[PDB]
Amino acid sequence: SDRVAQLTIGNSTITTQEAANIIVGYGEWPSYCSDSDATAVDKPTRPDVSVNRFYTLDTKLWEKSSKGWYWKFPDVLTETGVFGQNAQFHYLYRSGFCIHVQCNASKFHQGALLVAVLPEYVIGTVAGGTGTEDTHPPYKQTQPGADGFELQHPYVLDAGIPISQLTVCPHQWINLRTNNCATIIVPYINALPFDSALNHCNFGLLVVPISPLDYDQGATPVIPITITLAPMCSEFAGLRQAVTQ
Amino acid sequence: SHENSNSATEGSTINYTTINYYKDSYAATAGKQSLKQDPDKFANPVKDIFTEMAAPLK
Amino acid sequence: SHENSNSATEGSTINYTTINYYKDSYAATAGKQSLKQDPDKFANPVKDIFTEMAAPLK
Amino acid sequence: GDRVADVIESSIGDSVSRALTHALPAPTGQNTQVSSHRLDTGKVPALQAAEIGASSNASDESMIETRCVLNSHSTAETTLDSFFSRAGLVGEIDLPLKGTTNPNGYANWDIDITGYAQMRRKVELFTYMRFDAEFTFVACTPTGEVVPQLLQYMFVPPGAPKPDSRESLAWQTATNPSVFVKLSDPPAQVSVPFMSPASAYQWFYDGYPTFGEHKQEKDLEYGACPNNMMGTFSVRTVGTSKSKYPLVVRIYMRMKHVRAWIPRPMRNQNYLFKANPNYAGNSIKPTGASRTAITTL
Amino acid sequence: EIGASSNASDESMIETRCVLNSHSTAETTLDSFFSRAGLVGEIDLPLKGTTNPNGYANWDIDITGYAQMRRKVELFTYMRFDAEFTFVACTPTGEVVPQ
Amino acid sequence: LLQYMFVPPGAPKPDSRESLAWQTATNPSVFVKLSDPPAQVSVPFMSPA
Amino acid sequence: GFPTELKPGTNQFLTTDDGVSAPILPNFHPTPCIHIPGEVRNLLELCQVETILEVNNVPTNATSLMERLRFPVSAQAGKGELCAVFRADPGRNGPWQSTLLGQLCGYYTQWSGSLEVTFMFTGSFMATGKMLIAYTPPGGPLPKDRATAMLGTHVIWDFGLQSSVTLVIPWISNTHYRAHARDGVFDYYTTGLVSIWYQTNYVVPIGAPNTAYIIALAAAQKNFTMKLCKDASDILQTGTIQ
Amino acid sequence: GFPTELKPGTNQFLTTDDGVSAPILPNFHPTPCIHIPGEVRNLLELCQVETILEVNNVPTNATSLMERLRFPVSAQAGKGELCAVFRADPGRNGPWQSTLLGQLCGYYTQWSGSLEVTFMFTGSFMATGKMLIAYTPPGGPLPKDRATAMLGTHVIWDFGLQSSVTLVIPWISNTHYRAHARDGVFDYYTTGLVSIWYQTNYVVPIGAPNTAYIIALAAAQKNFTMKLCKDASDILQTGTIQ
Amino acid sequence: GFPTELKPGTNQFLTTDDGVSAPILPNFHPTPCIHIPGEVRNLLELCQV
Amino acid sequence: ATAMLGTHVIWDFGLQSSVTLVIPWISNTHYRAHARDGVFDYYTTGLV
Ligand SMILES: Cc1cccc(-c2ccc(OCCCCCN3CCN(c4ccncc4)C3=O)cc2)c1
Ligand SMILES: Cc1cccc(-c2ccc(OCCCCCN3CCN(c4ccncc4)C3=O)cc2)c1
Ligand code: NA
Ligand code: NA
Ligand code: NA
Ligand code: NA
Ligand code: NA
Ligand code: NA
Repeated sequence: SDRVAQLTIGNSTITTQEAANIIVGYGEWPSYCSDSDATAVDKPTRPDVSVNRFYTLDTKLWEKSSKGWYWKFPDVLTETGVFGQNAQFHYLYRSGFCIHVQCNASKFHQGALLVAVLPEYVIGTVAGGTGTEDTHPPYKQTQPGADGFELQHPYVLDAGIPISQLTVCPHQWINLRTNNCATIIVPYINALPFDSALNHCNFGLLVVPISPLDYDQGATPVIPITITLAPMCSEFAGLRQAVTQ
Repeated sequence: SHENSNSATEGSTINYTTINYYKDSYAATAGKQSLKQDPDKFANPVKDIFTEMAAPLK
Repeated sequence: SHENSNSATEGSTINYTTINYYKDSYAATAGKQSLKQDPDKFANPVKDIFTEMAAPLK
Repeated sequence: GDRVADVIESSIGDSVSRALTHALPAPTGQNTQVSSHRLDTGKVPALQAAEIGASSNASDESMIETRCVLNSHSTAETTLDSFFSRAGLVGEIDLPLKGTTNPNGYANWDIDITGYAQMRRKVELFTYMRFDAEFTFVACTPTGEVVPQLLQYMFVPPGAPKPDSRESLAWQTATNPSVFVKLSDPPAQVSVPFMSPASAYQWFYDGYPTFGEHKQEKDLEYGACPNNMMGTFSVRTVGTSKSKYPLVVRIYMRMKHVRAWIPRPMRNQNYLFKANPNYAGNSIKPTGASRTAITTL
Repeated sequence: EIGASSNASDESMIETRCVLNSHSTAETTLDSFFSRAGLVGEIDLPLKGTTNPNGYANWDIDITGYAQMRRKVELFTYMRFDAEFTFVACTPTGEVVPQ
Repeated sequence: LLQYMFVPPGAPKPDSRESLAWQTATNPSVFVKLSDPPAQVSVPFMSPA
Repeated sequence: GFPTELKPGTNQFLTTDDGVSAPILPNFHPTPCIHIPGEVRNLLELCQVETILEVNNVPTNATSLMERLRFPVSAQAGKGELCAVFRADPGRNGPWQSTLLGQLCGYYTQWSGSLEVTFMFTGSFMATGKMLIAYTPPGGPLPKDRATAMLGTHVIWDFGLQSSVTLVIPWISNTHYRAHARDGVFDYYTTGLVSIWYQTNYVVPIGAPNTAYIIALAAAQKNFTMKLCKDASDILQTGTIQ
Repeated sequence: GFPTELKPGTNQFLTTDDGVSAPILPNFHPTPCIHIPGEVRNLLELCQVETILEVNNVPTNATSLMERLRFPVSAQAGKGELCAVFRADPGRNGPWQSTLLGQLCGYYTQWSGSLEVTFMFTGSFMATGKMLIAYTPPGGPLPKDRATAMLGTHVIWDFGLQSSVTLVIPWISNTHYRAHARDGVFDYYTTGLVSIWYQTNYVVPIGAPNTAYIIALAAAQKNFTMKLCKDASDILQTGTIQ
Repeated sequence: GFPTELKPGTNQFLTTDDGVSAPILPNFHPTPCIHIPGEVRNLLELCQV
Repeated sequence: ATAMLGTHVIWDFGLQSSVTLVIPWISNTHYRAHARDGVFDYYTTGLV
């Protein structure tokens, strides 16, 4: 009655029989931009059902030695479906998201994934090891697209900050003995009313195993983690030709 | 006073009590802020709230 | 205060709100001016005004 | 006009962001209420489900037998203004005589406060911040001596000409704001408004400032947001001839009327560069002290 | 040809949304633009010199010897105003002396 | 020119004239010249008792 | 006397401090102010007045400077050929520097608002034609062809009794204000591009010039405002002015 | 002029003085403030959010740092064996330094309030067990055995559908506030010890891991407050930051 | 600014001057004061013992 | 990834042994005749 759940938006429906409730980041639901907060004058386009639906973009395999991964929003979707097209044809974009991370196993497996959302997740580099070289992460690392990217040093989140404090951000845990999924709703977060979906990633989705996956020889060893997400209250403005970056 | 409203906190849910001698409000002192707090925004951002007495997973 | 009216803006269509400690008003601060504007004086100084919807040369 | 039902009943356009929580007044710590033994079934405060993502709701009263305590301890010192409105060093500018850096009697400093760890770590606790500020300029010789020297500080906003010398025409300062003051005088001090084109400054910007290909040579721009670049701070000794004394200008910032959004984990590795969160890969240290075993102090 | 600027607005050229513009027009008032002290005169009193080696000097009050200020006021043909004058003195090195 | 800094228990005590602690981002400090009048400040009752 | 205590700032001279200073001439009364036409109260009044935009900012020899004030159109081969292009950034180096709007813009760090450019055809009465004028919001590269430009905000101009047409460059930004854009990270504040194409063709009968010129006049819309007063990028003096 | 007299303090610069200073930009109006989610008003809001407590703060090589985030439990010999221990002092070097509470704590000289640590079991669904978690107020030395620990404040945790349990470390002090405790006379402000013991045993059937981990999350209760603002003990910079 | 004129006494430090000085810890609130026996209000109370 | 772009359901095994996929009526015509290879594929319903 808090374990069972159904999420329906657009022409897509998700079900789960082992949930752990739903998190609504910073305590507020996504909303369209008000006439007082707005600044751009053109009438926006709000595609509704064709873009605010569930997209299942990627699957990773959880292994006894996995370090963890991250994805950037809206980067992950910029090249998928009608959402992607709208994000490419328009300069300005804004939306919220419903993120549903899936991972099931058996009552004999164990492990815990921390699923969190970190706004303005700026990536850093190891600075040449000694810290004397002022290196910078390449485009493929800051905006990894749908395949996401694996954390090199999860302890400091590849950005010099403790993962132990990541719980100060909207999050849920996927503790196999308890639940098989995480659901996080996120409102638009920025210091501007709209922004480029291409040049700016509003937040990052982190999936990091804090308690290692484990099981005995003979139990299914392939434990996938799948990422499904749905834009919410999408708005676009500043129309012109399509641009990929 | 009859000054400009150019303070970084103009229109905040927490009102301030400050001092100033110039026509621009941002020159004013920091003053006293209002003591409101909303811990739940971060500590309990759940949709369907769960009681203390009951077991969290019903 | 009961001072002299020797300010360069004495009798202006835009009233000011200023501070002063001397008997001569021109010593006063610049203060705040009134926010009135008359763009048409320069941008549209035409005798017989022409609408937006209509064609300017009837 | 509208007619088909799905349109009439749609929520497309709702600008009222529904909020699940509201702030309540809390001037003092919460009190403790008397409690007694409870030997109940069904009732279980101690048990939780951290997976949900929420912190424990269990209180003292439900875990042990408590007395009544009237807590009048104040929560005033933990407000944003209380924590941040304390002047701290954010910039140091040298004006030596015989030198390698600024041996010309003037200097330009890009207004960025991330070159000092104490202040930086504090503000980086939040993602977005909006505030006014009070800046204080402390000048003296390298020994801390005070000398009869007149200086000019000029704020050069983006787009305004940066002086290229002690005699530059830009020092006419007909529109930029400048401060003329002597080292013998007390520190110069002024109030600065919130100047970003954005509704808030942001210590972290996960993106690029422009469109196009983001090749190796342009990666220096990842994380650069113009909205945080307020301009240049220019200083010069006021004369057409070189000053007789070597000078140092320390810049202190005291934020006021502060608002912050989105708390983040706090920096735990030494800072290396102003522009990024790069850390020394070969010296990743634990966040704190360590011990030999988990069963010993 | 009429001599007037276009009356066409955003609303009539494209489909616009509603925007509540609270951006202030305060900083573009005459006083806001001009009430900023700027250099308008420099006077030398050297010891051994060609100009004023006698310990005194006369300066005709004309502010047109400095480009920044001059260009600003020359935007208008007629101007009426009061003014605040500040005199900053020091040696050529910027040193302060008991004089 | 001198700098006086109040270092409460638990705050880093400067170990030199150039210590980073002098950034005084949170501790209260007073910068003043010997030429100026004596520095003066008010201190509250600070004990945990 | 009364107990006071000097705070920092004491003795400093802030050029923008709006203070009170002693009057040198007590009881002096200024000459009364008669009525003078054309009083301006706010610089924004001037920004709404159209001035000539030097779209054709290529000629540089003194004898050809006047040519910058107008660009041409002439009979083509009907392939939707490109006529001219320019950035819409008003406070950026380029065409806009010839306009009063651009100059006044230089005294402010940030601006916000819609812009407008009115094009006046000065060809013969017998010349006709249709042009496509487009505005490409940020992110869109210089349109390679008319088909691409056509995807943005645009106007299709038809020559006739009404000599001019107005292209509105609507405010489409991510931020409430834009700082002056320039190559580098500040290109973040770029406004976009304006391109002019031949929709049909410049047609003319026997006996009329095969080439005519267009004059562009630009100004700001009524939602335009500026803030954060600064010194202009130019200082029009080399040595001392004598 | 008006008779005044300068008092001591004159000309001094107190970094925490809340005074009034002249505005550099007269009539400047800041960009309006739109709505942004997650506004925090008081640091105490953050102290109530649980973050991971590094009870297992022993591994130090980079490749094992993530192991500090969780400690283990496994089948024993049923002798009420000890599982782990740690001081409850939140502003002291040790496990608490990994928590946001501990870090924010470092910016204040004194604190007061009850604390809470929630333990989450991450073993398999088929694993069961009962643990005894105790809090030993000041004066009580590290409990030599479970029987001794049991005499203090404690909780007996039973594994089940509810993965976690909460140990409340109630405020039990002689003073209204505690300063940061450390070896020496300041141990006077120590909060106490927390020890974890096996009440029963970690039992598991055939086919399930004999070792599972527990993750500890700690935060403050609603009666928690801090005072006397100070600089944190760490300064995260070696040389100049370039 | 406002016309003032410094009088003698300016800058002096009188040890018994009961003046106002800037607070070093803004918004700091002292530990509450519990009841303690034997509070003395005036030295004359002691002279009668 | 391609299938995911259409109408779908994500089924999770549990106490509830079954799940229901609704194949909503999405046609151009009010009625469909029986579809078969050829011009009558015009009335095809789609793929699952
Ligand atoms: C009359 C005068 C003379 C000399 C200096 C000034 C002056 C100096 C600085 C002023 O700007 C203060 C800006 C404070 C915030 C700076 N920020 C905002 C965001 N930020 C940042 C840094 C690095 N990454 C991201 C953001 C910053 O470093 C205002 C006036 C004024
Ligand atoms: C007690 C004291 C000591 C020393 C100086 C002064 C003082 C100096 C100048 C004063 O005059 C200020 C005049 C400001 C406007 C000057 N104008 C007005 C018109 N104008 C101008 C220049 C070139 N072409 C046309 C007009 C100028 O240069 C008043 C008092 C007063
Ligand atoms: Na005066
Ligand atoms: Na004065
Ligand atoms: Na007198
Ligand atoms: Na001041
Ligand atoms: Na006296
Ligand atoms: Na004082």
